[PDB]
This record gives sequence, C-alpha cells and structure tokens, in this order.
Amino acid sequence: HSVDALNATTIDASDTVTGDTVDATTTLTDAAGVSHTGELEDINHGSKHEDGGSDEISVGGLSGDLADPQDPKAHAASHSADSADEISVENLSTTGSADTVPISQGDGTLSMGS
Amino acid sequence: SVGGLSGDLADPQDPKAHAASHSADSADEISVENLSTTGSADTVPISQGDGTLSMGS
Ligand SMILES: [Zn+2]
Repeated sequence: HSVDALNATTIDASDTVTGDTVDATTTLTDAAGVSHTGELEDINHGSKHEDGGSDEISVGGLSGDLADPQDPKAHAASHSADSADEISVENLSTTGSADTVPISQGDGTLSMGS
Repeated sequence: SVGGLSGDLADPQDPKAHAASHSADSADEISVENLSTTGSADTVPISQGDGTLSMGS
C-alpha cells in the first residue's frame, strides 16, 4: 500500500521501520528497553567533560598514573630516616667550598661554616 | 584530556619538580635532624667541593 500522509494513533511493524528522517517527540525506547525523554550522546563527545565544559566529571577516586607529572601536595613532611621513602645528607647538594660544614645560625636557618 | 579537571586520584602520581617547596620558608617544611645518614657515630657532613657533601670526622 502507498500513500502520501498516514495519520494514525498507533503503528506496529514486524520488520524494518525505515525513514530518511525519524522524529520521536515525547519518548524513545531503545533495543534494550530504556525509555529516553531528552537529547542523546553523539560519538566523540568527550571534549565536553574537560575544564569548565557542560557535563564536567570528578577525577576523585579514579585509578592509574598519568603520562604527565602533576603538582603534588606540599609534602616535605613525608620524608624521614624512619620511612621507606629515604634521603640521606651525603646525597644532598651544597654551594660550600671544600671542608665546609652545615651549621645553624639560629632563626631556623642553616649556613656553610668552617 | 585530564587537563584542568578536579579531584584526588586513588593511585599516587609521579610529581612535578618540587625541591624548592622543601625550603625553610615554604608552605611545607623538612629539617636536617629528620634526615638519614649511613655514616658512623660522630660523623659530620663535610663538603668535598664540586657541589657535593660527604661523611667525615
Ligand atoms: Zn616530594
């Protein structure tokens, strides 16, 4: 059967319902059975999630290490002689000439004495 | 891209260069009396020149 304009209440087909434009006001129910009532995800959308864009995501609790190095906490307090992360003074730098020694000036401050 | 996103990762991250943030004046702090040495009792850090410290007596 062939028409111009089919005006109906309900339409139901046992094979393809093709159209070079499909228009779903009010509801869409997919092949699994989820009944959408708003706009849908285009492929390659991910840019939207990035800083300040619409539908931004939290990184809180996500896993793995980044290819790029990151600003850490202020974390000097994480190092000590007792910890698995270890640094020793014989590894450390100084501007002082040969036979110079680190000595305290008071006022929290170290210096190269002799 | 993760650039400009917010939150704390469950796995720790390889840090940016940050030695300056361990200064006497910075917003976090470490002191020499906290630090290790392999040197025996009464050994003292002494400079050999060439930027480098050593455990002498
Ligand atoms: Zn660090």
